[PDB]
Amino acid sequence: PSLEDLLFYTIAEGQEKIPVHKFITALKSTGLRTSDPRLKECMDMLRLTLQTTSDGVMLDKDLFKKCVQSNIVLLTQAFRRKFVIPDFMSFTSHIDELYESAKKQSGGKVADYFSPDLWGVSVCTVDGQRHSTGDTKVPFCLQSCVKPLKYAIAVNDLGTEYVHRYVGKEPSGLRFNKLFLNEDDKPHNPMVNAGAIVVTSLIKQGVNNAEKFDYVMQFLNKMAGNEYVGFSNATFQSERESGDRNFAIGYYLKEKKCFPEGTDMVGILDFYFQLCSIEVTCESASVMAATLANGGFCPITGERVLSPEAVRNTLSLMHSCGMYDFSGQFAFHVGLPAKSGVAGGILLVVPNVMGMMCWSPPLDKMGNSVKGIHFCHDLVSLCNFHNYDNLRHFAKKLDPRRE
Amino acid sequence: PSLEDLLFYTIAEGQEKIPVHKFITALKSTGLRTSDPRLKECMDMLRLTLQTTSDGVMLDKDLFKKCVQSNIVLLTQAFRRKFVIPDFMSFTSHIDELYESAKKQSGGKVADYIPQLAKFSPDLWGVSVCTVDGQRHSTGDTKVPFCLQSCVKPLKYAIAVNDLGTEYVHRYVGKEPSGLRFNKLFLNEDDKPHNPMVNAGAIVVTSLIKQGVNNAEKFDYVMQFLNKMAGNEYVGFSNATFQSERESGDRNFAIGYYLKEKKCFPEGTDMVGILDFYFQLCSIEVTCESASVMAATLANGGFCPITGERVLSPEAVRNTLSLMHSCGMYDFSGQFAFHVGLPAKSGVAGGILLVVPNVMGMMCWSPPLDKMGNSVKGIHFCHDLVSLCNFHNYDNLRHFAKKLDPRREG
Amino acid sequence: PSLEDLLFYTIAEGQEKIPVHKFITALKSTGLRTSDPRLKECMDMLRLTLQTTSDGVMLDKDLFKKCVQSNIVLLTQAFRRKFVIPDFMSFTSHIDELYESAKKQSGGKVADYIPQLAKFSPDLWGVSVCTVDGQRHSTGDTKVPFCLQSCVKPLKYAIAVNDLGTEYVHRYVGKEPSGLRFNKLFLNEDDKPHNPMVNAGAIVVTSLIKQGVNNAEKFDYVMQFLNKMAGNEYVGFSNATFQSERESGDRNFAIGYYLKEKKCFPEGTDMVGILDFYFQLCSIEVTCESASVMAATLANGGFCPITGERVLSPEAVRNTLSLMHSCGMYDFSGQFAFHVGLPAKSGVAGGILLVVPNVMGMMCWSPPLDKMGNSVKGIHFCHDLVSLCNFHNYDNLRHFAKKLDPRRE
Amino acid sequence: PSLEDLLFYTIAEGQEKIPVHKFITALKSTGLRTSDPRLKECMDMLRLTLQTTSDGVMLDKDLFKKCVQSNIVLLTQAFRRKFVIPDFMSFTSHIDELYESAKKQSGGKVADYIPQLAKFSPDLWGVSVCTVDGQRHSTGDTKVPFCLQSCVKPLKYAIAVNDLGTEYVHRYVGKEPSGLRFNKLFLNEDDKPHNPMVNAGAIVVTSLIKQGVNNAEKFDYVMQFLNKMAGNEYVGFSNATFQSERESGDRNFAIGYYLKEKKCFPEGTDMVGILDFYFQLCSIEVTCESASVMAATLANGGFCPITGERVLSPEAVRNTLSLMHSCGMYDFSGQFAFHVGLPAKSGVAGGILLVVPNVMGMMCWSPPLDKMGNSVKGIHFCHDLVSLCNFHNYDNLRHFAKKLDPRRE
Ligand SMILES: O=C(Cc1cccnc1)Nc1nnc(NC2CCN(c3nnc(NC(=O)Cc4cccnc4)s3)CC2)s1
Ligand SMILES: O=C(Cc1cccnc1)Nc1nnc(NC2CCN(c3nnc(NC(=O)Cc4cccnc4)s3)CC2)s1
Repeated sequence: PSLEDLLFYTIAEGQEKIPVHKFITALKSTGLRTSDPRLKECMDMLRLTLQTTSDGVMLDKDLFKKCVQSNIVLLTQAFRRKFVIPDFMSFTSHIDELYESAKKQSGGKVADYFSPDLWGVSVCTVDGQRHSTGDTKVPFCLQSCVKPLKYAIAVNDLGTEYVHRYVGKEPSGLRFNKLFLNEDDKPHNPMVNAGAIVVTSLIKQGVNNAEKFDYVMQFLNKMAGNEYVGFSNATFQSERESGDRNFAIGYYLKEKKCFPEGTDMVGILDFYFQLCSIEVTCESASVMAATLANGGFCPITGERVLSPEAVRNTLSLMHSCGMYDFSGQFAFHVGLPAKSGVAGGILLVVPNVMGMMCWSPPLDKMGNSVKGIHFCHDLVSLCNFHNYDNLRHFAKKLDPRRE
Repeated sequence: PSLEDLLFYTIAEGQEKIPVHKFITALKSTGLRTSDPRLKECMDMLRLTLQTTSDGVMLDKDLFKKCVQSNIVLLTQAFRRKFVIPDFMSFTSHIDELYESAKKQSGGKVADYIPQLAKFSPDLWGVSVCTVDGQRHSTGDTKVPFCLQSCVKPLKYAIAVNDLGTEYVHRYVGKEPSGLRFNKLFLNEDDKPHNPMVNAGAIVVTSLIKQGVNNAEKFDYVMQFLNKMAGNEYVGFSNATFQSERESGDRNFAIGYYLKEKKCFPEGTDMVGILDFYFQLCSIEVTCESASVMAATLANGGFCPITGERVLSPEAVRNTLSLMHSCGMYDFSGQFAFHVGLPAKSGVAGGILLVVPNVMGMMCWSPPLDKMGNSVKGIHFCHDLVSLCNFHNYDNLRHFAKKLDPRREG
Repeated sequence: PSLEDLLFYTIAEGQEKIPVHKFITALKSTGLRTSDPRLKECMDMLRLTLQTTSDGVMLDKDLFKKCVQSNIVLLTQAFRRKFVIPDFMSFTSHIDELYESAKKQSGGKVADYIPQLAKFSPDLWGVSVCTVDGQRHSTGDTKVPFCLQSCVKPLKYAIAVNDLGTEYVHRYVGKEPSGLRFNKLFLNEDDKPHNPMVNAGAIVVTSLIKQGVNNAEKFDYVMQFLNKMAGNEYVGFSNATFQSERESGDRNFAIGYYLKEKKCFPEGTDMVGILDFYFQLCSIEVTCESASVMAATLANGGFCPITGERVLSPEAVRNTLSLMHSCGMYDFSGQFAFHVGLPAKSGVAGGILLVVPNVMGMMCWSPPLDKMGNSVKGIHFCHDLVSLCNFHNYDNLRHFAKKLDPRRE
Repeated sequence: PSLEDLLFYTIAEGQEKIPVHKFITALKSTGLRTSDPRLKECMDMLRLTLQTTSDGVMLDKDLFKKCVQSNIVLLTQAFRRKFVIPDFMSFTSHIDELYESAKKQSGGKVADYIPQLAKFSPDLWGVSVCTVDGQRHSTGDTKVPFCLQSCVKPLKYAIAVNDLGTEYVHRYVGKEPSGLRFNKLFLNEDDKPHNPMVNAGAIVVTSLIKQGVNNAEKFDYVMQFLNKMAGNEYVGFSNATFQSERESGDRNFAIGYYLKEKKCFPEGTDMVGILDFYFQLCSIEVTCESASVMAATLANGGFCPITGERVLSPEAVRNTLSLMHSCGMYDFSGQFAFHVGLPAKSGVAGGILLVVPNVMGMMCWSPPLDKMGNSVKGIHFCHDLVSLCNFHNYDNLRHFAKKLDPRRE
C-alpha cells in the first residue's frame, strides 16, 4: 500500500487521472481553505505544475502523489472525514440559518463614546474548517474581547498563582457591579476593567510600553494564524479622552497597592487603552477563538501558542465572568465561554469543536451585541454544545460531531 | 453470522470451552459487578445451568449462546472495551492512590449542631465511582449510611424542573451565585432566592414538587424518584436526624417566614409544612455507593447507568449540572469552579456529590468539614483528581499536557 | 407681704372682690387647664365655696387666699408670665394656622394590612401641645383613640434604659442609623440590631423589660409606666389591632427567628412569647392629648409636666431623644434630622410623637401615610413649625433671622 | 444715674477712686481679654491717660467715665455677670482638670503618611475656649500652628451655603451619614456624595465656592472668610503640607475622576484644579486659640463673638452644625452623636473643632489618632466634658441629675 495513492483513488473515482479543479472543490468541501498554512507545500506544488503546461490539467498517480506527499497526513484525515465536524458542509448551512434569523433582530444602541446594520459570524474549528457569513471581513476593535487574550498571555508567561496574587477568579455578585476590589483588595476577575487593568500591568515588566505592545501583537498574531490584527489610533485617542472611569480605577488601585512594585500606573493605563483599540475581523478573531477551543494550539498552523494552563483558566473565567451583568444568565442558558466588547463583538469558544466570533454593533442595555446574543442562544438551542449537555442523550438537539 | 458468533469465540481462546470463573473474572475486570441489573437474565441462566449440569463446568459456544443471548449487546461492547473508561483496572488503581492520599488530611471539624452528625466518626472516608456504562469501584467506608443534607438540593431541583419545566421553576428561584457577600441575603433583587443550591432556594424548590398533595405522598414521590436515580440501591431515611433538624432549624424558620411575607411561594402554600417536608428531604439516607449511582445518572444525560431507565429529562440534568458548577460548594464555589471545574454538591454530613459529565458520577464522604462547610478529604480528593485527569470542564480532550485521559488507552 | 395676697391684687383690678369666672378665664389663658392635677386642691376649694351660697359669687382676699394657697407657687409663675411660653394665646393661634395649612394636604394612603387601621377615616387630623409647664392646646380630632404602633418604641426603650441603664441595654441593640439601604438588614456587624427604633431592635428591647415575670404582668408594668408618662390621661388597648397584627406579622416572625439563631436575646428568653408582647405593645391606644403629655415628659427631662412626678431617669430621656433624632422616621430620618431637627417618632396609624426639648411635647395624627410610612399632614406640620420658630435643634437662641421664638416676650 | 456710675459703684468697693490694675483684674476675671476688639476704645484711653497722668494712679469718677463710655454696654453685661457663663473662673478650673485628666491618656498614632505630620510631638495637647460672649481660656499647647485638614469641611460647607443657599448646595451633596460599612462608597443612590463631611462630598463643595474665578482669588475669598470667622486671630497656610498632600492624594484623585465621570460637578468645572484647591484648603493653618473663635462663631448663630460681625447666615450655621452632629467624626460619628451629642469635626493633624451651641466654641488638639482617625485626647476630653456638664444636645436644661450647668450659679 501507499497512502498518497489510495487517496488518489478516493478522488480519482476509477477514472485514470484527476483534474485539479475537482481536487480543490473536494478540498474546499471538507471546509479547509486552499490558503490554509498547513497546506502551503501542497498548494506550492500545484501552482508549480500549472506553469508546466495549461492544457487541462489532470494529474497522474505520481503527480498528484508528489503534489500531496508532504501534506497527505492532514489531507487524508480531511478526506476520510476524520475532522471534528465530518459533515461540515451541512453544518455551515445551519450556521447560515442561525445567522440569518438573528439578522432580523434590529433593536439595540450602537456605542457612541458606525453602521448599525453590520453583522457577521465566522467559524474556525479545531481542525481548521472555516466558514463565514455576513460582514466577516470588516475590521473592528476588540475592546473588552481582549481581556481573555491578555489574561491568557499573562498566565502563559507568569503562571496562575502569580497572576492571581493580583486579580481574583470569581464573579462579583449582581450588585457588586460597582466595587473595584473584592475583600482581599484584588479585583474580582480579569474580565472586568479593574482586573483587566491589573492584568495589563503584569505583561512584560521591565521593558517600555512600545515593546510591550509589540509582544502582545506578536502573541495575537500567533493566536490568529497570522491573519488580520491591526490598530485603530482613532479609538485609542477617543478612549484616552473619555476614560475618566479607568482613570478613577487606576488611582484606586495605586493607593491600595494592587500593582506589582515598580509600576507606572498612568502609563499602564495608556497601554490598557492601546490593547482595547487593537483591530480584528470576524475571521481573524475566530481563529483566536479556535485557538482557545483547541487547548492552546492554533488550528490553521499547528503551533503551540498558549499553555494548557492558560487556556483552561481563560475558558473558566469567560464562563463565569464574560458577558457583564448577563454572565449568570448567559452561563445558565448558553453554557459557552464567551467574551463581549462594546464595538459589538462576541468571542465565542465551543471547547474541543470550534472557535467563533460574531459582530454586530447595536448593544442591549447590559452592553452585549443584540444579534450576537440572539445567535448564541439559537446555536445552543440547536446543538449539544452547551457545557453540560450530555453527548449521548440530548433529546432534539443536533450533534455536528457525528455522521 | 451473528454476534455470539464471535463474543464466545473472542475469549474462548481457541479452545471450545470457557470455564465459568474465567468468564466472571473477565467480566468483573471490565468493572461491571455481577449483580448489575442489566445482567440479571444472563446471571440467572448461569446459576441455573450450574444446576442443570454440574460436571465441568465449562461452557460450549452453543451453551454460552443461551446464557448471554438476551444480554449480548452490553456484553460485547463490555468485552470489546467500548466502555467510557476502557482500562478500568488502571483507573481504579489511581482512585485508590487519591483516596489514600486524602486519607492523610487530618483537619476539619465534624458537624455538631445536631447530635446525629456528631455520632459519625471523623475517621470514616469513602469514595465510590459509577461511570455512565455501569462500571463501579469503591474504597473506604463506602456502605455506611449518612444523610444527604444539602446534597439533596440538586436532586430535588432536578425533580422540579423535570415535572414543571425550567421556566416555571425559575419564576421562583434564580440561576446565579450570590456574590461573596450577598451570601447572607435570602433574596436577590427580583425578590427570588439566588439559586436552588442555597437554603432559601432549596426551600422554595421544595415548595414546587407535588403541589395539592399532603407531605406523606410528596415524600414518597421524591423517594421513588431517588430510588430510580440510584438504580434501586440504598435510599433510606433517618428520623433521628429529622427530629433534631426540626428543632435546631431557626435559620430555616427565619427563611420560611421572610419568604412568606415576600410572597415567594406558589399560591396555596402551607409554609410551615413546607419547612417540615424540607427538613425530611435533608434527612434522606444514602451510602457512597448508592449516591454514586445517583451522581452517575446526572453524568449520563438523565439515564441511570445500572438499569438503562430514563429518570430525568436532559433539560433537568443540564440545569442541575449548570447550577452545581456555580453555586454548589457554599462560599468555596468560585474557587472550586475555577480549580476543579466539576459539578459538585456538598452537605454537612460530609458528602460531596461529584459529577464528571459523560464519564462518571462519584460520591465522597468524610464528616470533618473545613471552615466553609465542605468535607476536607473530599475537597482534597477533588483537587487531586483533576490535577491528574483531564476531567476539568475546560481541559482540552486533545492537548492536556501531563494529565491522564482514562477515556483513552493509547 | 404674702404670696396669696399680692396675686389677688394682680387679678383683682383694684376691685375689692374677684368673680370666680373672671379668675378661671384668667387662668385658662395661662394655658393651664382647670383639670390640671397640680391644681386640684384649688379647684376643690372652689367647688366647696360655690355651695356656701350661690348668690354672688365673688371672693374676699381671705376667700381667694385659701382657695389658692396650696397651689400658689404654680399659679404665681403662671400669672407672672414665667411659663416656658409666656404669650400662650398667640402661640396657639399660630399652631391653629399650622394645623389649617396642613389640612389642605390631601395625599397619602391609609394602611390596609390590618382591617383595623384601614377602618380609620382619611380626614381625621389632630395636633396637641403640652408644654413642660403644663400649658395645653389642641386643634382637630384630638380625643379620638388610635394605636401607637411604632411610636411606642421610644417609650419602651426609655422604660428599658430607666430600669437597666444604658450599658446593659446596648449590649443588645445599637445606637446608630443603619444607612439608607442597610434598612433591610436585621443586624449590624456586631450582631446587634441597629437601634431601638427599627423592628428588630424594638423586638429586642421588648425582651429586656421585666425578665423573669410572665407576659401579663409585663404588660401591666408598661401600662403603669405609660400611665405616669401621660399624667394618667387616656391610655387604652385595641385587641382588634393586636390579633390582626399577630396573624399578619410574618416579617416580625422572620425577625424573631433570625435573632434567636444569632443568640440576640438575653438568656432564658421565650422568643415566640416576646413577639406576642411586642404585638401587644404596638396595639396600645392613646389620643393626641394623652400622647402629647408623654411627649412633654420627654421634653421635660423625665418629669411629667402636669403632675410633677419623676417618671424616667435623665439618662433614659437623653438616649431616647438622641435615637428619635437619628432613627425615628424610617427612611426619612436623615432628611427629617436635617430639615426639622426635632426628635420625633412616627407610627403606621398616622401618629408622630414629637418633642421640642425644654419647651413642649406634641402628638399629631392623621392616618394617610406618604411613601415612606409617615403621616403626610404630620410631616407637613412639623416642617412648617420649624420653618416658623427657632425650635430646630441647631437654631441659635440669639440670632435666628425671621423665625419666631415663643419663649420670649 | 447712668451705666458708667453704676459700673463705678461695683468696681469702687467703697473707695472714692479705682486703681487701674484693680479694674483690669476685675475685667480679666470675667474672662474677657484686654485685647478683645470690642474693648479697644476703652483700652486706648486707659493707656492714654496713664501717660496724661502719672499721678497715682487711680481713676476719678469722670476719668473712669470717659474711658469706658464707648464700650460701656459690653462692660456692664460683663460686670453684671450677664455673660453666658457667669462664673467663668470656676468653669475654667474645671476645664483645667478635664485637660489634665486627658493628658494621662497615652495612646494613639501620630499621622505619619506625610512627613509634615510626623514632626508633631505626640505630647502636644491644647484646648481653647471661646464662649459666645467672647470669654476665653486656654490650657496646654494652644499657640502652636497646625493645619485644619478635615476640620475645614464644615467651614467651607458653611461658606458655600451662605453664598448659595441650602437647596443649590444640596443639588450636589447629600444630608446623611453613609452607614458604617458604606465607609467606602463615594456616592449615595442619587449619584450625590453622602454628605459634606466625607472626602468626596467635601471635594464637591469645593466645586461650588466662587465658580468662574481662578484658584488664587478662590483661595483668597475663603481666607477672608476664615479671618472674619476667627475675629482676625491666626489663620495661615502650610505650603509644606500642601505639596505633600498633592503628592499622596491618589484616593482624592480616584474620587475626583469618579465624580467627573458621573457629572457630580457643575458645568464648566476643572476637576484636577478643584483637587488642587481642595488640597490647599486642607493645609490652612490655625492654632487652638484661633480655631476656637471660629467654632464660637458657629456657636453664635453666625456672629463672631470677639468682633460682633455677622459672618455666616443663620441657615449656613444650622446646616453645618446639623451635619457635624451626624457625620463629623468619621466612623465614630454615631457613637459620638449618641454619647457626646455635640457638633464636632476632626482632622488628621489631631484637631477637633467642637461647638456647644448657644454657649461656646472649642478646639482641642493632640496629634495622636485612634484607629478611626480621631485624636485620642480629644475624644476623651469630649466625653469627660459632657459627663460633667449638661451640654449634650438632648440634656434637659432644667432636670440634669448631678451634672454641672455653667450657665447658672
Ligand atoms: O450580615 C449582617 C451584618 C453585616 C453588615 C454589613 C456587612 N457584613 C455583615 N447583617 C445582616 N442582617 N440581616 C441579615 N440577614 C438578613 C435576611 C433578611 N434581609 C434580607 N435578605 N435578603 C434580602 N434581599 C434584599 O435586600 C433584596 C435586595 C433589594 C435591593 C438590592 N439588593 C437586594 S433583604 C436582610 C438580610 S445579614
Ligand atoms: O454604587 C454606588 C451608588 C449606589 C449605592 C447603593 C446602591 N446602589 C448604588 N455607590 C458607589 N460609590 N462608589 C462606588 N465606586 C467604588 C466603590 C467604592 N470603592 C470601592 N471599590 N471596591 C470596594 N470594595 C471594598 O471595600 C472591599 C470590600 C470590603 C468589605 C466588603 N466588601 C468589599 S470599595 C471605590 C469606588 S459605587
